[PDB]
Amino acid sequence: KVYNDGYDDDNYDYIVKNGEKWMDRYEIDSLIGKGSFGQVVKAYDRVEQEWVAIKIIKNKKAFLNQAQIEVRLLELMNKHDTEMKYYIVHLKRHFMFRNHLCLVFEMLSYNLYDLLRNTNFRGVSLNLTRKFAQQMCTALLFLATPELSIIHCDLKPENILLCNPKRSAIKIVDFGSSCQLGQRIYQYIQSRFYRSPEVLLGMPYDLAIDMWSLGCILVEMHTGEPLFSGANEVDQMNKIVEVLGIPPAHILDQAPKARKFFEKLPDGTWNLKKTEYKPPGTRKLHNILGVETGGPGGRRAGESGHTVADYLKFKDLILRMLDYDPKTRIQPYYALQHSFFKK
Ligand SMILES: CC(=O)Nc1nc2cc(O)ccc2s1
Repeated sequence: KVYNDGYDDDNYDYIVKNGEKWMDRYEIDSLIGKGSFGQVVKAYDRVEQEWVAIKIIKNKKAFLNQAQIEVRLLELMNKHDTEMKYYIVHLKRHFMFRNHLCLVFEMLSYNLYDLLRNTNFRGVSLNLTRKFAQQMCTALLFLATPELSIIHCDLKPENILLCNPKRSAIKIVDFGSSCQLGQRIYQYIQSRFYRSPEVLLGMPYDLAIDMWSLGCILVEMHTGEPLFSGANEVDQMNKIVEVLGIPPAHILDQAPKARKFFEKLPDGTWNLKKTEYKPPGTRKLHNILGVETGGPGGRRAGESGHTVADYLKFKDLILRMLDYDPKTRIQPYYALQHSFFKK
């Protein structure tokens, strides 16, 4: 057939042609990303004389209305004066072109998933991990701004991008999967490896779910492997319990999805209902991180800024980000005051 006068494919995406001239302004170079939303292209702005990333949304009502929500969250974000907003990807402008909504961003570099691939999944250093952590904590402090109160809701290595390949600066991308605070509309949220216990349990949730994901992300950036690599939801909770033990009963008594993972015994205590896992809380983060044995797999033995003390600081901060209780889970402001970041 012919879709959108031949500009679209049979899947509502714009057929990207390299070297195409848009509105006597944008020079399309090449595609750098893809997803259900549509496509992301690298291109040169002839007016501002700089490279830009252009997120071309699918020519369809559903994907259009989601991108419009993202536009309004990004435009609501750049109303604020603070310098913390530049840990979020900056939307420069947006427009309709051949029936696709196009969001124009600053051009960023590789994502943190690409970075882990570059290490052959052995992780980067604790020194670089700390700079990613301090920057993400500030990013989350900014999202916690009362007038924003934005839950990114899908934080993962893929959605954190380096500004530049020769620097440690990072920005968060993709606020099309946001679940902004308030009335609970969504329950199946967050990508599984980084999905919080309150989400797994079917419980109310808030901005604390992004801090959980960050805890997970940060350990992964130093080990090189995902911390809780569940193939399904049951396996995900089981991998969480391996490291952190059985979740507190006060939470499980309130959890609608309690019985998907756990069973309440005659004595009133909760247990794993069986379905190959280490016993509750015996896969220690102290040992996953290699606190006293020279880091993950001993690969950081003798590296500067990888002393036992440095590792205990990191461990502690991470354990505070993986508190089972979303109420006492460490908040952005206090995370930034942790001795892991203290000069
Ligand atoms: C799904 C999604 O929004 N992906 C995005 N990828 C990039 C890459 C950039 O360099 C700048 C902005 C964005 S947004």
